[PDB]
Amino acid sequence: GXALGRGCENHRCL
Amino acid sequence: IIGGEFTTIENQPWFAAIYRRHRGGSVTYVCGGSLISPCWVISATHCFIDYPKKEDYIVYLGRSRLNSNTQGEMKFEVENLILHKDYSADTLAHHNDIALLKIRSKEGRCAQPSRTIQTIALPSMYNDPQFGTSCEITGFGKEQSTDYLYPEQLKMTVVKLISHRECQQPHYYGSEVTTKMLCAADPQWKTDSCQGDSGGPLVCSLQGRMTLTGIVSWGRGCALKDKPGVYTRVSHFLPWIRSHT
Ligand SMILES: [Cl-]
Repeated sequence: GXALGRGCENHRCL
Repeated sequence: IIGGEFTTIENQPWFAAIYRRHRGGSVTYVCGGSLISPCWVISATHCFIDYPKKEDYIVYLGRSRLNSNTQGEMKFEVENLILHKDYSADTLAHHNDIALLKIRSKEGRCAQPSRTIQTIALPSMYNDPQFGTSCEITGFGKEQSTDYLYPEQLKMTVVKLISHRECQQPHYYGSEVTTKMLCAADPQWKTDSCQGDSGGPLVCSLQGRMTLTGIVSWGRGCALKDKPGVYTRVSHFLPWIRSHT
């Protein structure tokens, strides 16, 4: 995931 | 929500809480949403694009707390998950960041209005509030940068709409913000939406009617000086909303 802000909720980042 | 106020769902009864079920049966919060008709919640495409499987999602209405039940709350599955076909994401900016969830109870029913569950009005074509207008945002998102858990109680705050002129200034967002987006922030940069608030409502009092003017979309950090929250300009997407519902 991404904890970088609005726009990153519920994302896949391996 | 950074700063602002703890609230209760009766104050924000169009607010939809969207979660995702994981393999093993754990449930995590994804994003907010807004009830625009009994069968339809509107939110942001970015909240679902990486996991576009409607069966994964749970939608609550009438819910004030993140992990506890609220009296009168109603639980829904997603019958149809509609993401915007021209969605894309740049380094900061998200484009066509808008999505529709058709909701259904296990019995096949849509939302039933109550004291804690109500629809929010859509805006009319080309009609947004003047810049400087105070509007409200609601969500279960982070209260501070350092949070690794979301707040247990729903929050709201009030922010001011910022002109496209101002938001496009070099120290703001430059050309990364477009006319299909609305900026809003606190003049003192002390309150703002933050991660987890995405997909939630920006509501403005427009001709005495509470109106879904924006949908929480993006921004650099949270409550960062010269970095407004950026919102999908709902008024630009009325044809898309109309056609897909
Ligand atoms: Cl337009």
